[PDB]
Amino acid sequence: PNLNIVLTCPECKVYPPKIVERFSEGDVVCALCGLVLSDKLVDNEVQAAFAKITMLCDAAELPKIVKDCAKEAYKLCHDEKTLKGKSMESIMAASILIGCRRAEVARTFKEIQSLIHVKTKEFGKTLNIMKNILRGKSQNLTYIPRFCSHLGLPMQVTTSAEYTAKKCKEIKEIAGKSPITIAVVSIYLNILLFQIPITAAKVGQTLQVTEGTIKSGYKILYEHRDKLVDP
Amino acid sequence: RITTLDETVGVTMSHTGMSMRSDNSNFLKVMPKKEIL
Amino acid sequence: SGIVPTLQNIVATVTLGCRLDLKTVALHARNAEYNPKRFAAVIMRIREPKTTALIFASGKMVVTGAKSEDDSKLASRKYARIIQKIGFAAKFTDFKIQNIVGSCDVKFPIRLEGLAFSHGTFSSYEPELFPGLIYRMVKPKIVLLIFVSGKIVLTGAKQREEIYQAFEAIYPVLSEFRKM
Amino acid sequence: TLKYICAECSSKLSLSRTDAVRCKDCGHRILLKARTKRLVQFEAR
Ligand SMILES: [Zn+2]
Ligand SMILES: [Zn+2]
Repeated sequence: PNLNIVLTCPECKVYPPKIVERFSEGDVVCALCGLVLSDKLVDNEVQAAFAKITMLCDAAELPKIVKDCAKEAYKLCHDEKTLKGKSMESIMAASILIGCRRAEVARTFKEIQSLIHVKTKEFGKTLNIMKNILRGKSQNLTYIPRFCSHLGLPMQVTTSAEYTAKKCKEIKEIAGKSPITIAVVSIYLNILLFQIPITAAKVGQTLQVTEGTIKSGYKILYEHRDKLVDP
Repeated sequence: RITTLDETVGVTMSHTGMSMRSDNSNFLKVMPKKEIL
Repeated sequence: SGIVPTLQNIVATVTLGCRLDLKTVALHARNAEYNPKRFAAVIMRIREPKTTALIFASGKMVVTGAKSEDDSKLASRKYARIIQKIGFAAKFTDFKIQNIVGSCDVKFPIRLEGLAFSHGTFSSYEPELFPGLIYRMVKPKIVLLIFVSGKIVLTGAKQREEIYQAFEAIYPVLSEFRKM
Repeated sequence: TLKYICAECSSKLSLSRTDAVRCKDCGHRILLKARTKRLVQFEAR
């Protein structure tokens, strides 16, 4: 009920307040008549969830920003009707993957699936409903460097792979059959361009892509070798 | 003594975090009614 | 345009009105399957129209596999006659189509990521989980599966016009997001 | 856009906003601010 205080110059009165504030003198003054306006300026469910979530993101070594985006997300979902279940494992993984997305970081469905057993398809449905709720409350490329890390590849290899991913997506032809296959194949091409051996089975194991898949991607990718060359 | 792993360090970290690799080992994986009666 | 969706599957329900002895039904039908341990219904089939029926003890029946509404009612009446012929006091009632599936080809590739970004509140696209974009239309309330190839799947319809309505409504959008 | 410099290779970048922060041609995330072009005056006193 009212209670809002406004500062106005009784001698000026011309405008609303147009003033400056002097922190050192700790006083506030009308900039016009130079009058001092003021003086002596002074200088249960949830907690359990965020606990286990905390543990999960921690083991995942995700930076606190991601952790906190997921926390925020989860609070919004919380107890709502439409969720109607999922036992608290699905929600924690969903909210996590969200906070990853929203944080511009990328994590594969498989990776989170390695931290938690969500049964997969059930996970997709929960993730979609949560996504819908966020809209109501109103991009593979990042994966490419992360994979190099796993292989410990030189920088030039990584950037080559980035050019390769953009070029491959534009040329279409299979649309990608999920991004993961394209990211790994793009690498496999780029590395085979260079002399550095990973061979094949080692990358298929290490990065968990079916060897047949990498070779299959390789043939079509090989066909378009013409236009993928950065220099 | 203690042995220092000399690798590119990327491979070791990939195995550390979420690796997209799971399982591969198992530990704590955890007469009718008339005549009948 | 010029493209009109093709109907691919029609699912219907029918009330027979009397209780059934499933072992008897399965035993007497010419084309029946019944394993109580797997599913609680006799899976009966007829050759014309080629369909499959799920027959329950309550006398309720689900008929699926038909490509037209005509074929659905026809095959349903036929299944009901079989039950009668086996000896139960069945009646063909409450025939109602519950789901209609349709599909077509727009003949050009589509940019799913652009579409998902633009029509975000109706779209769901996770290419690593499933390659098609799931579009949930408001009016009519139809679900469309959109693929990079330009092939389209429409489902959730109770009437044929809804399949036709949804495609007409989606076509301009698919055009806006074409690749060539 | 505004001109920056890499940490190590000292290459001129001039990356724009929403490019995050990284060098192109190497991974160093340390970017120098590429000294002002306009003239600065001193008194030798
Ligand atoms: Zn004043
Ligand atoms: Zn540099």
